[PDB]
Amino acid sequence: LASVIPDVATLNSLFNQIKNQSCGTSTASSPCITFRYPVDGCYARAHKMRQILMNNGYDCEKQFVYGNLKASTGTCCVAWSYHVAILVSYKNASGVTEKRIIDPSLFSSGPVTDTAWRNACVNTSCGSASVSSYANTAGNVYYRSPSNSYLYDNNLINTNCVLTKFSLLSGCSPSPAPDVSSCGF
Repeated sequence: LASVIPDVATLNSLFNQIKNQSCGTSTASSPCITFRYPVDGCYARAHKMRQILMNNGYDCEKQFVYGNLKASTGTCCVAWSYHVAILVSYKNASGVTEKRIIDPSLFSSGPVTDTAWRNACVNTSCGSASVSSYANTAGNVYYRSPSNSYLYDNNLINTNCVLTKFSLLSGCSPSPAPDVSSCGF
């Protein structure tokens, strides 16, 4: 694998694939990632995106940020007290290991600096927003807790389930996400 990218060229690719998973595509897995239903599902997909990364041959990381995370879709706004994305490492134009975000939950056009990412999360476009704190973790780490606890869903029982739940779900509603207790890694 590769925990670092040689050039953005590859980075854009990693995303190009993860994007191919976008719900609605004919090349998207199942359950695909519900991107058309931005509400809570942030980590779920993440775990997925990772699987897509492995395909290309690159290991990404996770990043959980806390605080007021607002956003605007033009049709509805969203607010999360904590977001989660995938911390990707790609060589800059100088050959330096930088960080990037491959979360289309904010930037579907392309990746963005872990910083700009958080911003998109704290998008005041809706109103108040700010990042209380942030941290990174292993890519495999399905979900992270504020207690310094990491999870791992190799069967994506909590992920694929989370999606399957919001399979028909679309838009910022229902928000927040419903009950997914039926799941269980």
